[PDB]
Amino acid sequence: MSSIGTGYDLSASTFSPDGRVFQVEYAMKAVENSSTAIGIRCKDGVVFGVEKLVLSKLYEEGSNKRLFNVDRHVGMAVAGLLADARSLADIAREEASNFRSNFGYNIPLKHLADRVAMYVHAYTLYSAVRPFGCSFMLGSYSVNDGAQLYMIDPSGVSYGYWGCAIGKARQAAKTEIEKLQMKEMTCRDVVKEVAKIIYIVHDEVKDKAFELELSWVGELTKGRHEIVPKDVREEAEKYAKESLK
Amino acid sequence: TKRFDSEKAGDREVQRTMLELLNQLDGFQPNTQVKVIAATNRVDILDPALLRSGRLDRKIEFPMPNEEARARIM
Amino acid sequence: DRGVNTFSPEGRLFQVEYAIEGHKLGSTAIGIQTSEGVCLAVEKRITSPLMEPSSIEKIVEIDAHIGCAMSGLIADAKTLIDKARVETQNHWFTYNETMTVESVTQAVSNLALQFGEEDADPGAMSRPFGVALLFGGVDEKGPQLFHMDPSGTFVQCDARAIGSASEGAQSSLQEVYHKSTTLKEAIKSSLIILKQVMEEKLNATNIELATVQPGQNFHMFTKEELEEVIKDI
Amino acid sequence: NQYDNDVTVWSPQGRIHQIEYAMEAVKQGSATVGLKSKTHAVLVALKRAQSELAAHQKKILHVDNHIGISIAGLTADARLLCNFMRQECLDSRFVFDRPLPVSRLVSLIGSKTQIPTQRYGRRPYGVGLLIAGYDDMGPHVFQTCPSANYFDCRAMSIGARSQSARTYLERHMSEFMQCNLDELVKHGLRALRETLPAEQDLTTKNVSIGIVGKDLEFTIYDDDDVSPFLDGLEERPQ
Amino acid sequence: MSRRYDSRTTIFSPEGRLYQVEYAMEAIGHAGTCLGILANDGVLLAAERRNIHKLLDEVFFSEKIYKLNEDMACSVAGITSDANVLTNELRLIAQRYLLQYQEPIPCEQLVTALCDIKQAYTQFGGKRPFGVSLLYIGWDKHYGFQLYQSDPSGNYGGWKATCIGNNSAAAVSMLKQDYKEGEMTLKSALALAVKVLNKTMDVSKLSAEKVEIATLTRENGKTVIRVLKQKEVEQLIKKHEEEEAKAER
Amino acid sequence: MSRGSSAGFDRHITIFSPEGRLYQVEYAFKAINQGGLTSVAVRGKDCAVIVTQKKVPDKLLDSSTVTHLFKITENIGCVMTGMTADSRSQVQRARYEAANWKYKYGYEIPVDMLCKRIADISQVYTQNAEMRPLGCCMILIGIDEEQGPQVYKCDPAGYYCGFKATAAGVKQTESTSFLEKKVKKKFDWTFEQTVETAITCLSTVLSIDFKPSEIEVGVVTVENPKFRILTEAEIDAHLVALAERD
Amino acid sequence: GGRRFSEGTSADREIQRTLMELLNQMDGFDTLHRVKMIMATNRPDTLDPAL
Amino acid sequence: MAERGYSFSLTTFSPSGKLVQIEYALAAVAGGAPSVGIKAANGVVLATEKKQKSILYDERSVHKVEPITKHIGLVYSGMGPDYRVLVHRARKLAQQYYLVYQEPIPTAQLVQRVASVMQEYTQSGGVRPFGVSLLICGWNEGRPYLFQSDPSGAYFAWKATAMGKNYVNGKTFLEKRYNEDLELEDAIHTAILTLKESFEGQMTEDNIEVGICNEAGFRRLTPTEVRDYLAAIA
Amino acid sequence: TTIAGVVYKDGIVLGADTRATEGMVVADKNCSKIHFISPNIYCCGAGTAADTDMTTQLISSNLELHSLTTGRLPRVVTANRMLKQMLFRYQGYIGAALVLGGVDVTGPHLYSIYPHGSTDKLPYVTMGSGSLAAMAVFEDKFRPDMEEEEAKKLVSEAIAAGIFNDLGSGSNIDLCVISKSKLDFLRPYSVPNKKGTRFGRYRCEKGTTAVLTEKVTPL
Amino acid sequence: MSYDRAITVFSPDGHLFQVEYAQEAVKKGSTAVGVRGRDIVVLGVEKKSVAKLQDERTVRKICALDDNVCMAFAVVASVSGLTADARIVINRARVECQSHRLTVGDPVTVEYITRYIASLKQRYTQSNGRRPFGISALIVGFDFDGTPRLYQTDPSGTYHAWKANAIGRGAKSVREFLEKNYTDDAIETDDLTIKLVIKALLEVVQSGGKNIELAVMRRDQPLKILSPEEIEKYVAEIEKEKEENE
Repeated sequence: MSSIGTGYDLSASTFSPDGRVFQVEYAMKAVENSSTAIGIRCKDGVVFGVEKLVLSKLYEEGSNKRLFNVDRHVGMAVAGLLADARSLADIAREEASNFRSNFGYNIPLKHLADRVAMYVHAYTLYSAVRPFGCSFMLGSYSVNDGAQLYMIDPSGVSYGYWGCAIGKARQAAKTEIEKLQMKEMTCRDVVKEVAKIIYIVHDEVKDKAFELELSWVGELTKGRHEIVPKDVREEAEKYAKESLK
Repeated sequence: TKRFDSEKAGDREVQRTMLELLNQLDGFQPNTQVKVIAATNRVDILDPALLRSGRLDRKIEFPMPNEEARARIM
Repeated sequence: DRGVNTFSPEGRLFQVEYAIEGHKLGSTAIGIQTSEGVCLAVEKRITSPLMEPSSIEKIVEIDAHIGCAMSGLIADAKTLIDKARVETQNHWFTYNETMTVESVTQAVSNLALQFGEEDADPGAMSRPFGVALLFGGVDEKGPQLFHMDPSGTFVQCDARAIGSASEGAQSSLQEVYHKSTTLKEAIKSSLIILKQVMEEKLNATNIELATVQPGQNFHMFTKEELEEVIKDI
Repeated sequence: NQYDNDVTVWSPQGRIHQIEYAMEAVKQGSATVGLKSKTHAVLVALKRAQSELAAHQKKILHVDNHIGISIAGLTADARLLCNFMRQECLDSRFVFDRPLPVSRLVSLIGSKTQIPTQRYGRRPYGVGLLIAGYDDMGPHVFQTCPSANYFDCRAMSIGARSQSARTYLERHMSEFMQCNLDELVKHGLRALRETLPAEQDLTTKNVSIGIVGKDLEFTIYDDDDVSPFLDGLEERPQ
Repeated sequence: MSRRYDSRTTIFSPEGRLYQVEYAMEAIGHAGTCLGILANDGVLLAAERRNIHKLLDEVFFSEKIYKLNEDMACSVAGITSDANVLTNELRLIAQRYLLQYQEPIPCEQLVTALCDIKQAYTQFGGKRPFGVSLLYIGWDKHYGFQLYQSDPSGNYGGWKATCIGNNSAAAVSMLKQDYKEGEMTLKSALALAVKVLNKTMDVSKLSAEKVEIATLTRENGKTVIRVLKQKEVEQLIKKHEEEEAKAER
Repeated sequence: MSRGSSAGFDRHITIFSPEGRLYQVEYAFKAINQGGLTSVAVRGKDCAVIVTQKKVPDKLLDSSTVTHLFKITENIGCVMTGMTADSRSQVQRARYEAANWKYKYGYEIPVDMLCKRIADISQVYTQNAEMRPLGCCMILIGIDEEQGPQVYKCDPAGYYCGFKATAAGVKQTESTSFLEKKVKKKFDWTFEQTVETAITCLSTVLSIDFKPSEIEVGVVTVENPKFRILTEAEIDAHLVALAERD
Repeated sequence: GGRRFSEGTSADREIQRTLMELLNQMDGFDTLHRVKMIMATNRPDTLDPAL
Repeated sequence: MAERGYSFSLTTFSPSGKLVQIEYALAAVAGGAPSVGIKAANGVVLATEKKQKSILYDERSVHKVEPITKHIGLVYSGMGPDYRVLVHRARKLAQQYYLVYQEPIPTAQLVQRVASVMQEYTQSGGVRPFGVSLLICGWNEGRPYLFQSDPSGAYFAWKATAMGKNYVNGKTFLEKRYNEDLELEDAIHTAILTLKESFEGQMTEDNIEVGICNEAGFRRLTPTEVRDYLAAIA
Repeated sequence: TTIAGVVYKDGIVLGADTRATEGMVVADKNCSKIHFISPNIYCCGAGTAADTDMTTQLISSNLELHSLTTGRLPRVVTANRMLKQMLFRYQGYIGAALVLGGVDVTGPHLYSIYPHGSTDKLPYVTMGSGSLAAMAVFEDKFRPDMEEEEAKKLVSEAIAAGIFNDLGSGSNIDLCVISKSKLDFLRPYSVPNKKGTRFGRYRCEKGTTAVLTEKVTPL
Repeated sequence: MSYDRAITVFSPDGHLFQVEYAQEAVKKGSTAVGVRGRDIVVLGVEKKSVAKLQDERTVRKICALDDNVCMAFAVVASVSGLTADARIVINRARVECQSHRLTVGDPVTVEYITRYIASLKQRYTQSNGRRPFGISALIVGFDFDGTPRLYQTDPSGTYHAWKANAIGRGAKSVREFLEKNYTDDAIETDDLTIKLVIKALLEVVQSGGKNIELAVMRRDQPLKILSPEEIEKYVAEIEKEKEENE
């Protein structure tokens, strides 16, 4: 089963009489271990809220960051193992960069998501390599394709979501989204909401301690994936803290 | 662990006990009077007949201690 | 089953721990850096007089002013030495002067650990070599003795021993051999230490000595020279 | 166990034990401390050798005219990775001709290290690297794991019994930021000594320093100017 | 995963044999009689035709007699499957040699090119060795008439008379008993070969459906490779059969 | 040994069993059932139809870009049943090949050329012991030029074959046998008629009973050169007629 | 619900006697009437081929 | 998209001296559809069962009976997917030959080519052999021809052969019913009878496919023509 | 050199050609068929340089075969155009082949003329070989641009006969190839315009002008 | 290639398995003796297993790598000739000898071939999915000097020159009898060197001239492989000399 020397977790070419693939499933349990990364689609952009894990006492900003820029206007928030996430960042950024060069217009998220998923999926099929141990979101704003949110898991699926969570708290965190009307809503108000969801979900045993990182890609940034200002972070932090009490 | 089709043997002292254990969890006799705190190292080894959501209701995973948790243990 | 590639809870690889043991199996070689030059001594340890003692070699030339004594599996080392010969003259084409002890040793050591038993290229190792090499010469910089390990850890030495007596001999060298001991005395120090691992007494057909001294190229000592150090041990 | 037969072997938790077990190899390595100010990036390292009657070969490696590394772990593997980095740094100097970013270089190591850990029938590399580099955005001192994740720290210690040294790093964490070159090196020595027992206090011989910064390029002091930093002794601060 | 499945049959054994070659060696023995005898004006091969039905097309010259070149011919003991890929490859090699040298290829030169390939499979790769052992017959300028045998790793031996297949020990001993190193002519040489095949084989009168015999004869300075037809074979059967009849008396 | 070849390798990697056909290959057909999707496809003379769940599970999942009807290319479209990961992977590979064919070869792509091309590829995947026999099944619609509207389905095993009627999914056997009774008591296929047959089979078998927002129907019509989803308007008009049917 | 067995422990042996008895009682020469017998299983695959 | 492949020993010899995989592949073809090939010596006739056990299959262009080229065809028994790649591959060899010579590939030549493929699948590891037995037909160079290639990579010559279920009985019924120096008409009649002796029972013209091969070419007849034949046979 | 035309009519496609196949302006052979029959569905006329045209038709025929069998659609002339354009590019625009591909799809019969250019050329009715414009020019002239099938078949045969008369390169029989997508009627003698004079009288000789000193059969 | 499965992996015993498995396979049998003379070097193998019906002219167990380099081989089992295994080493060595003579105008020395054997064994070790040959070769030849040499290699790839050595069926036993026979006269007289090879082979098992094949090389002249008829005359004369000394 999990303790074995042939097939099961060694392979992923294996099937059980149920049909399952255990290795691809073990990769899914790996994304679960670290804290939540949420990314919410607005009709005007994407706002992310990520727990940025504080693994030491001698931190500087951007240390073990999970916010990546795939393209100029795509942000990528990862959850689960960061080792696998760095290799995934290089592959996604590379597919986007060449796209911009050739097509000369802003990469459609629907296209980018299909290509990275195929890559994850090529590894899950194979028993020759293991598959990535993280799950990620790509989120973007353009006026050539609209605001899009996509999610790619360790299996190799790409489907669009209008508000998603990956990481430990995601079953709880997702529920809070159904409460919110977020499909139509400014990116300014949604930052306040991603921050308050994270503060309440966190507990001292999903991970020791975190640093709040929120990111913009919307009408406010003018279609640029950038990190939120010091001002923005703090008011959204404040509202999270006041709601927490 | 019931995945049986075992055309040759397969023990089945163990089969009888696996089925009897379900029966006692079922509401022929109460299950609001008997609670089961179950500890098993893996759920991979275990079969879904046992796990369900009306044999074992909560599924609580235990990750290995965090950094703060080990200082508390000490 | 478990693989061999895996790290153990000790915090070391299995293949590599075996390779160090391979170094321990063979014959002992002593390489002493003196500031008058660098001498390399190795035991022949012949068991038959029908052999021709010249052609039992375990000192082979990396360069024309660097000599190398090698220990553990004699065969496994030879490949590393073959690749070394091509680099030293190659170095002459590019730089327009001869290779140093330091440059050659770091380049062979990169190859020493590369191992991936399955799903690794056939132009790359499946297992590491169990050889320890002692590169001893005097070059543009001066007398240098560098030691190379099968773990691919290179370090500069003045007196190093490798082979069956490797830990024992190395301790014993640190004691007699210092930089207040001359080159001929280094040759006497090596001969005494050599005997426990040897099956017989020291002779001029049971040692092979070669010294590379300043201002001179590599010289393989002749029967007369071997015999003068045999007289006084 | 059989969560670590190959580096594709998952545990039910969802962790590869071989990559973790590769970190235990870094602990076998020699103690190295990485510190930064606002003008210098300083690397303080422990050199060990088998002959102490001979000069100890450096544990500080050359990567760029403003990048130097200190290794903790596997010696062959650290050198093996070093060559990929060296090729890229020197290439970056030809093409881009900036003083290359520590954050940029480090991610490329993350793609290569991932290859064997992703691949069956192979071993991870069990070496932890502390890189000092100075670009035009000031110093950065980065830690790279046996995995592929990086930390941008102000101070870090990976190596043998690194906890003892961190106790010092935690205590003067504020101080690092203000320093000049001299001050960075004295703190790293006071940290470095702690890893080792109470009754062992360093010598210049087994200390190599790689100094990087705004006022300087790349200079490695093996005993050259090591003696004044060592002075002003402090012996194992608890 | 992958090594565990690999039974390590590619490993050397302490004794100094390869497990695979030894298991292939048995595959040759199950299978039918293939014998070659040397004679002094030509050389002949006799192989067991194992395709007997009353509805046979005969789309090939034979399914065991293969003409590899326009100066070589061979017979088979082993598995028909291995024999088919192999037989084609034997043709490109025989034919290229014929282009360069322009003289008939030695029987020894022909076994060696293949040998590398056989050896390659066994030692490494985890690839099966070919299940057939081939008796090549030919005439080459240098030695005159020759017969060569190849084995499952390409181990070669020059033989005046040899036999592999079913009741290999019985056929080779018997043939050793009457004939020792090239004491007979081409005429008599066909009569011994059919006689041996007769005893070894379950049908003890044979027909031309049971045996197929091929001759390679040097005529007017040039090697002629001919598979003899059923008609010629019956004549050879009656000659041995009659010789057996006298023996009893 | 009984209960799978665990002392043997035959479900561990691809190699023939002592019983003939592989455990692993048979097992792949079991992965389809996991998806939760059941597709019913009915062949007509007006359109070749696919009826599949539009069904969404939350407010958080799109339905403006999540569909299991896929436009491989304009004339030919398909539905994937089973594992979602494998589903996308074949669709993209199919899309690229479809453009490449049209560009080089210049021939318009019928139902057969996509179906057969994928099927041969999915044979290679079954044949290699690195790759796994597919987790999805592809049911294609598209207009054959000689035949008319055609419905083909290719196996994760690597076999392609034509169908007048087919079904794939959780209830593969139950739906095909149900649809068999409908063929036997034959319907002269109009536009409305092929669509009606497909929905009644699926509604009876799942026993949910669908409404128009819960299904999405895919047609490739003889006057539409492109693949189009009929959506709710046409479905409701048929839907009521289904209750009045029998 | 039994299987072929016949390399098993004493536990696989007792199951068969009972499994034999059920067969004859249903259809053998003995059979039910108005009265109905209901079985409950988890797998129909654990069952004897004859059953 | 990162793999080297695996090649491992389950494809090397067992101690018995026979190959573990070949026996299993022969078992796959025995489980298949029965298929007879008869060389008339007036044309080659090949018959197979059209059915796949549900007759909700369109098959007016999808057939078990496929022409490779102008007058050479393959009929198979055994595995459907494995056959599909072999049909496609066989064509590709035929056209390659067609470019150089101008004549379509002989049945004698074609089998060796196909045989190499069957061989790779057995001998290398991490693959498994094809489980399809092939009846290869042609009429070329003044004689009609029938070849057999079994799954291992052997090719055998027969003038009347039977396959699949009750391959043994078909060969004996062929021996008995069909005699030598009879015509083409007689050949066509005997094949449908061998299929009756090889899985018995009910036949429709959508349960059988019959294809006739001449130098005019191989063609699989239309559903109607096959229907007339049925009535003749018992 | 060669004079080939194929036509789109109100029926199917009629190809007309003179016999002779020439290596330049001189005849290599005065026998065989210039318009070639391939598979049952595809007929191709050939024109310009001989060496480039025969081989192009042959190579595309394999490719087209693979595509026909798998797809199970009948061959499309637009499809045929793309394959010749891609193949001829691969070669690097070496030699001169004006090629006339003509096949019947399930829709109308479709005819295309591909010159050696590697163009995507759609005609209306075309004639090839020689000069592309010069042959094409005739179609505008005699065809009213659609007339009944029988009238059109006499018309092509008459126009092609005029090019044979005007240009003596074409010689021997004029062949008409009536091409459907399974029916290939190869009518050798649509019109014979010219033929030789009988080679009745010898130029033979007895040995006394050249003799033989051997008659043997080697072994 | 795809095969990278382990056949050799390093031991804590400080050895390579294959090499040791090979070394015992030369302990257990296939007597090959070589002596080095003063004009001529002669190597001999005993066994081609001439059972009085086999050919003797065309069989080679001593193969000429070059015209001044020759090797005689051994390693045996139940699969008795490992001629195949040798045949690879023989072909690669043959090209390499010739190749060395094109580049470097000195005639190739035995010392070059011996390093080349040490690297072939090793290279097979380092490459994934590959295994060392079992052979041990007695490399005979002539240098630039024209000096006769006899060198011996082991299955690991370590070489030594030796005046006279015997391997097979007790390497040390055959060599210690042969040690008395190696005298100053024996090495000087060429004819006595031919007898020395034959005289050693006879110790293990006596008689047979067909079983014994030996090849002789004189100066840089081509290899001459002696007729068995020459051997039979020689064994008869050797047997009487044994009675004379003793």
